[PDB]
Parts: sequence; C-alpha cells; structure tokens
Amino acid sequence: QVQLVQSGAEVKKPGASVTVSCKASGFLFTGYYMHWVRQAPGQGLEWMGWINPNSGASNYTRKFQGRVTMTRDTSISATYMKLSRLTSDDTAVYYCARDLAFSMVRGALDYWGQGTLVTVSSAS
Amino acid sequence: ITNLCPFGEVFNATRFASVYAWNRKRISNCVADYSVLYNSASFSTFKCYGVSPTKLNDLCFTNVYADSFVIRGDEVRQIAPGQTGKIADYNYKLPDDFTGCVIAWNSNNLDSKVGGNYNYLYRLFRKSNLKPFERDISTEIYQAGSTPCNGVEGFNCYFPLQSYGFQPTNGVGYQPYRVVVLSFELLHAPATVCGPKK
Amino acid sequence: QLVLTQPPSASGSPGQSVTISCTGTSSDVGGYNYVSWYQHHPGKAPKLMIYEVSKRPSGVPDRFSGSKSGNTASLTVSGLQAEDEADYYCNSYAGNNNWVFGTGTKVTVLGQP
Ligand SMILES: *[C@@H]1O[C@H](CO[C@@H]2O[C@@H](C)[C@@H](O)[C@@H](O)[C@@H]2O)[C@@H](O[C@@H]2O[C@H](CO)[C@@H](O[C@@H]3O[C@H](CO[C@H]4O[C@H](CO)[C@@H](O)[C@H](O)[C@@H]4O)[C@@H](O)[C@H](O[C@H]4O[C@H](CO)[C@@H](O)[C@H](O)[C@@H]4O)[C@@H]3O)[C@H](O)[C@H]2NC(C)=O)[C@H](O)[C@H]1NC(C)=O
Ligand SMILES: *[C@@H]1O[C@H](CO)[C@@H](O[C@@H]2O[C@H](CO)[C@@H](O)[C@H](O)[C@H]2NC(C)=O)[C@H](O)[C@H]1NC(C)=O
Repeated sequence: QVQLVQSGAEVKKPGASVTVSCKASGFLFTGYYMHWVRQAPGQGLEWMGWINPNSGASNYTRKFQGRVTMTRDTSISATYMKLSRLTSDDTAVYYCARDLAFSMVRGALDYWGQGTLVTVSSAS
Repeated sequence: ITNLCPFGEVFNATRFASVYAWNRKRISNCVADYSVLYNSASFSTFKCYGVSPTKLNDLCFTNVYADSFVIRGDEVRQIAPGQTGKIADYNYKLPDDFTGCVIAWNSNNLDSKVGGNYNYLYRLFRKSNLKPFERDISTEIYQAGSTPCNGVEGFNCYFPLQSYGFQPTNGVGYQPYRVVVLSFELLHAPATVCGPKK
Repeated sequence: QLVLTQPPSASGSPGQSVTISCTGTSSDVGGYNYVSWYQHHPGKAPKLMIYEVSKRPSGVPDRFSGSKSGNTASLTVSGLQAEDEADYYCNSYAGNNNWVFGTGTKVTVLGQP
C-alpha cells in the first residue's frame, strides 16, 4: 500500500524559512502530481500549490507567489516545500497529497500525508 | 578483411538508453560472427523476421543497424512488425517490411533499484503515431483540449515523457528488459559486413 | 481572491438524508466538471469522499452521492449515521492551474443519546 510520511512539527521565529518534506513509498513516485494544502487553526482547508514530481514543474496561487518554492528529489523519492518570510498568520498544519490521475493533474487528492504542524511565534 | 564487428560495445554496454531516445549504431566494414549470439542460452527472445536465425552467418549484408532499448517485459511483443501499442507507435516503430532480428533479455539485476529506478523513460502522449524508424526526443508540452498550452504544463497540458520506475520485486511482466534490434539491408550494392566464410 | 460559498452548518437525525451545497462562479463550477468533495475528521487527514462530479473512489459506501447543476454542486448523504460528524469541503478547479477549497460545512447528527 502507498504511504506518505511528512517531517516533524517545527517552530520558527517570524521572518524565517520552513522546509517541509514528504517522502512517498509504495507506488510509482513519478507519475502522480503532488498537491500542497494548508489548514490554519479553525480556518478550514486552503489549497496552496501544485508540484509535478516527474518534470519538476510547479504552480501556485497568486496569494503565495514569490514566497513558496517546491522541489523534487527522485533519487530518494521525496518532495520538498520551502515557505519563506513567515508571519504570525502562517502557523498551520501542512498536508502533502497525491493526485488521483496518472501523469495528469485533476485535483482529486485521494491519498494524504499525516500533516506537519508549523508554528511561528516570538516565544521560545 | 579481418576486422571484428563491435557487437560488444552494444551487447555489453553498462547503460543502453531510454526507449524514447534509443541510440542507433552503424555496423559496416567488419566481420560479424553470430555464433556468440544465437548460442548464448541467455536471450529470452531471439525473433528473426525475413531471415532464418540459424543461417544468418553465411549470407553477406550491405550494412547493419543496431538499436538499443530498455523496456518493460510485457511490452517486448510490441517490438514486432505490424504490432501496435504504447511504445510501438509513440516510441519505436518497425516497418512492416522489416528484414532484421529482435533480441531481448531480462536485466532486472542491473537496471533496477530497491528504492526505484526512475532513469528509464518512454513517451506517453503524442499528437500522431511515429513513422517507421523515427526518433522523437522533443519534450514539448502536449496540448490537449482546445485552449492553447503556451509552454507551461498544468491542466490540459501534459508532460509527454513518463518513467518506468523499475523495482526488483515486480512480476516478469513489469521487469526491465534490454532489447537490441538488428536491421539488415539486402540491397544490390556490394556487401561489406558479414561473418567468416573462408 | 476567489472563494466558494457553503452553508455554515447542516444537520439531520440519524437515518434520514442531508444535503450540502457548494456555490461558485461560472468559471469555477459551471466551467469545468471537476468538483470533488472531501470529508475531514478531527485528528485525521481529510479523506476523499467523491471526485470528478459524481464518481466514488473505492472504499466509500453508496450513501454519498454528488451531482452538479448550473453553477452549484451538491453532495447528499443518505442513511445518516453517528459516524458522519465531520467537516465536508468542496474542491474545484478555478482556472489558471489553480484549485480552490470551499468554506466547508460541519455536519451534525442532531439526535445523540
Ligand atoms: C502558472 O500558470 C499560470 C497560468 O497559465 C495559464 O493556464 C495554462 C493552463 C495555459 O493555458 C497558459 O497558457 C495560461 O497562461 C502562468 O501564467 C501565465 O504565464 C504565461 C507565460 O509564463 C503568460 O503568457 C504571457 O502573457 C503575456 C501577457 O500577459 C497578459 O496576461 C497577464 C495575466 O492576465 C496580464 O497581467 C498582462 O498584463 C497581460 O495582459 C504575453 O505578452 C506573453 O507573450 C509575449 O512573450 C512571449 C515570450 O517572450 C512571446 O513568445 C510572445 O510572442 C509575446 O511577445 C506570454 O504569452 C500568461 O499571460 C500567464 N497568465 C496568467 C494568468 O498568469 C504561470 O506562468 C505559471 N507559473 C509557473 C509555471 O511557474
Ligand atoms: C558480451 O558478454 C558476454 C558475457 O557477458 C560474452 O559471452 C561469453 O561469456 C562467457 C562467460 O559468461 C565468457 O567466458 C566468454 O569469453 C564470452 N564470449 C564468448 C564468445 O563466449 C560475450 O563474448 C560478450 N560480447 C558479445 C559481443 O556478446
């Protein structure tokens, strides 16, 4: 069976960078587009971006343009997402999801990760 | 003449190629002995079209072309003339008037990784079928639907290439297979490549 | 930024059927036939209830049924049972290679002993 494993929870000071990883196993890594989604505390889901683990192409929403960069590593079958210039309104849970269609992007997020909790605050 | 045709450079190379970018080598001005080929007891498929696979070392050919692939085992049958499928028409097309031999052997011990071998590719989407003996290495975005794809992939803009991703646990139908296609030409020009006679 | 509107909440006694509506601009729902519905539980990752507009992924029962008309999609759950307490979201393609989630509806089974 398939399995997506994300990085552990992270705490970062405001104005920093968070790199969250998603390792996939149990299926053809290249051939299913990956989607990155966010859920802030008590705010509902929010679609962030879309990355192709085969050709390395990606696209985001205008909201996150210029702040988020996604990368692939087919050697270890991993997908990395880097969010820079954080702000107090970014603490949330980030999910990496696998598309449903084969070699195409359609927005059917059948398989999901475990969710990485990222917290940004000025405290310790 | 005493040159020996360089079958070793193509039958024993470390990495052969990807299907969509198969490399072709021109064998000429040399002597080719086929005893090592048809009596290797290791080739799963040795299918010869237009020539008998036993007496091929006594008739002289004008030149030979050697083509290499690393494909999926169950797709080997698609490398025959006339046959059509996913790689027979988008990756490698053999003319219906073929006069060569297709050799194929399993190589899951060299072209597979426990994590996954995402290094062999094949073309998945194409506007039209390939012409016989044609290469297509362009990675232009396949424009499906009606809205033009201006060079950025996404919705209704697919990436033509896909990866086999071999693993050393799949069935025989999903394991790597190294394929060598030897195309001859029985032209009227004076032959220059053929096996030892006297 | 574009947003898909959903009712704040929905409810139903155990056994009957409930409906959830997802409304959007003609370029979001009416334009394309790609409107999936996800179910989200507390403490678990969201699960894909249905995709396309009406197709059901393997595993989900026949209770859930989706259908779209004009510029509004709808998900109907029949034989509502106590395990359906969750937040349901509608995800739709919005053009320019971007997908948008709805606001979500928290379904409540009403009658609890
Ligand atoms: C993420 O996807 C974005 C959306 O892509 C659209 O959807 C896909 C499915 C395709 O249909 C695609 O064709 C769509 O564009 C994508 O944004 C798009 O990026 C392309 C190229 O990067 C842009 O094409 C260029 O457009 C300009 C004019 O821009 C007009 O539109 C924008 C947005 O509405 C306005 O803000 C402007 O003021 C303009 O009104 C053209 O001038 C340009 O052509 C000229 O330049 C090229 C290259 O030098 C020459 O060959 C031509 O001859 C011209 O001289 C391009 O055609 C497209 O506008 C843009 N659209 C949007 C909505 O953003 C984004 O790039 C993707 N990001 C990735 C992959 O990282
Ligand atoms: C390519 O390699 C094969 C073996 O990998 C060569 O075939 C013979 O292999 C045995 C051992 O398996 C050796 O003892 C022989 O010396 C090899 N040669 C012959 C003629 O038997 C083969 O020769 C190599 N070259 C080609 C063109 O196939």
